[PDB]
Amino acid sequence: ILENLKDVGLF
Amino acid sequence: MCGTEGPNFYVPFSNKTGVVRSPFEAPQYYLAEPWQFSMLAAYMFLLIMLGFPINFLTLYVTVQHKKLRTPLNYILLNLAVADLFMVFGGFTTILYTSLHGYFVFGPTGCNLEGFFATLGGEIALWSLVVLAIERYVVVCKPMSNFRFGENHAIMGVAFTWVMALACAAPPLVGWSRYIPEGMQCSCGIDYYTPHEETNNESFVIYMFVVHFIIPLIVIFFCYGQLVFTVKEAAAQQQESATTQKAEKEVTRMVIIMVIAFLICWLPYAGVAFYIFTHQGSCFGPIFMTIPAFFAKTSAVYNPVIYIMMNKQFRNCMVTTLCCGKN
Ligand SMILES: *[C@@H]1O[C@H](CO)[C@@H](O[C@@H]2O[C@H](CO)[C@@H](O[C@@H]3O[C@H](CO)[C@@H](O)[C@H](O[C@H]4O[C@H](CO)[C@@H](O)[C@H](O)[C@@H]4O)[C@@H]3O)[C@H](O)[C@H]2NC(C)=O)[C@H](O)[C@H]1NC(C)=O
Ligand SMILES: *C/C=C(C)/C=C/C=C(C)/C=C/C1=C(C)CCCC1(C)C
Ligand SMILES: CCCCCCCCO[C@@H]1O[C@H](CO)[C@@H](O)[C@H](O)[C@H]1O
Ligand SMILES: CCCCCCCCO[C@@H]1O[C@H](CO)[C@@H](O)[C@H](O)[C@H]1O
Ligand SMILES: *C(=O)CCCCCCCCCCCCCCC
Ligand SMILES: *C(=O)CCCCCCCCCCCCCCC
Repeated sequence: ILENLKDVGLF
Repeated sequence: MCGTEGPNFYVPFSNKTGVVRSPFEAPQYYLAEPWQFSMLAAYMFLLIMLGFPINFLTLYVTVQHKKLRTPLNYILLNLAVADLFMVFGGFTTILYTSLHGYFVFGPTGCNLEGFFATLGGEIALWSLVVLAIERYVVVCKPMSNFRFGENHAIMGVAFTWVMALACAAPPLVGWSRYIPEGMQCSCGIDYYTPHEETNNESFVIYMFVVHFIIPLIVIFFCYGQLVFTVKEAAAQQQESATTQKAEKEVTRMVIIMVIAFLICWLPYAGVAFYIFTHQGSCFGPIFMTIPAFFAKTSAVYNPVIYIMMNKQFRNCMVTTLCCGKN
């Protein structure tokens, strides 16, 4: 789920 | 008997001494000293000096870095464009008029500067909403087999423009109106005068509900979930020091975004409401300026939070700012 945090600009 | 009315305006000063003049015709130096007009001008100068570079860079860097041109980023660019509507439509006009002591462009100008300033602020506003929806959709995955793609990002953007027109257009055509506010050097929605011929009463309710409450609820729900989802994951995966880090960073950022949103719009909503429910009370020019100082300053702080604190944009900016290198 970190992939999606990276995508979304939050991690 | 609190100010002075005329056809397209409301000056927050009693005309018992005969001194009040149309804020489209002559300096309002009885509302506030000239040095305070100059500080108003100094503040618009600061907002331009910071806001134009930050927001312009954001666009420029997107042109130079392929990796930034994804769909999840379109709404961030949309934000920066909106910040620029506020910079050129609002801030520059106001710098100019502040230094005359009044709204030299007259009523037509007052509609223009009000429409473009309001459109920008609203596109920014709804862009912060659409962003949270998109993140929630992508991370909480409230719909299985859904993939966020270009065609959606486009609707997201267009929806911000539709909603922002739904706020800025009506006062151009009879539902509320644009007039000079505060020190009368800028123009916005009439949310403080009851003006039956344009039905301000109901507009301010529509605004309060549709353009503050809905946004506030959508932002809180979407990000409440996001923080829930990520806290869940990390609890269920305490063996990943990374995932623990992620959870902390996401949560700090949500608190920042949520507090930031409030700082920007709570004062306008707080004031609209106090005034609506204290109709027999007198609100001077500097007090009507406070809501605006908070909202307009977001053309700087929003892109710090949303763009400069985003690792990708930041590295691209530093690269582009270091001539090609780093
Ligand atoms: C705040 O209060 C002030 C004081 O009331 C107010 O300013 C006044 O506006 C009136 C007009 O609506 C001005 O009247 C003019 O006086 C001069 C002579 O010195 C003449 O040029 C004009 O005469 C014509 O108009 C009259 C009818 O109004 C006729 O009697 C005459 O025959 C001519 O047709 C006109 O009288 C007045 O001078 C000013 N006074 C001051 C101190 O400025 C101001 O409008 C108020 N503010 C707001 C925002 O409304
Ligand atoms: C420079 C001045 C600007 C950007 C003013 C914009 C004002 C708004 C978009 C205000 C909207 C609201 C009301 C008028 C009252 C209820 C609360 C809001 C924020 C929805
Ligand atoms: C950065 C942009 C510069 C704007 C120049 C502002 C010019 C102000 O113009 C001033 O307005 C007075 C009214 O108060 C007039 O009496 C004078 O004609 C003039 O000095
Ligand atoms: C609308 C979104 C609401 C924000 C949810 C905030 C969650 C509060 O939760 C707290 O946040 C702290 C800051 O990182 C953590 O360190 C605490 O241990 C955590 O429980
Ligand atoms: C290469 O990457 C060069 C980096 C320097 C680019 C210039 C940065 C401009 C900074 C403006 C001043 C703002 C700081 C305000 C803090 C209060
Ligand atoms: C490569 O093309 C550019 C590298 C330039 C190095 C950055 C120099 C730092 C200057 C900071 C500017 C602060 C400006 C204050 C304005 C009021």
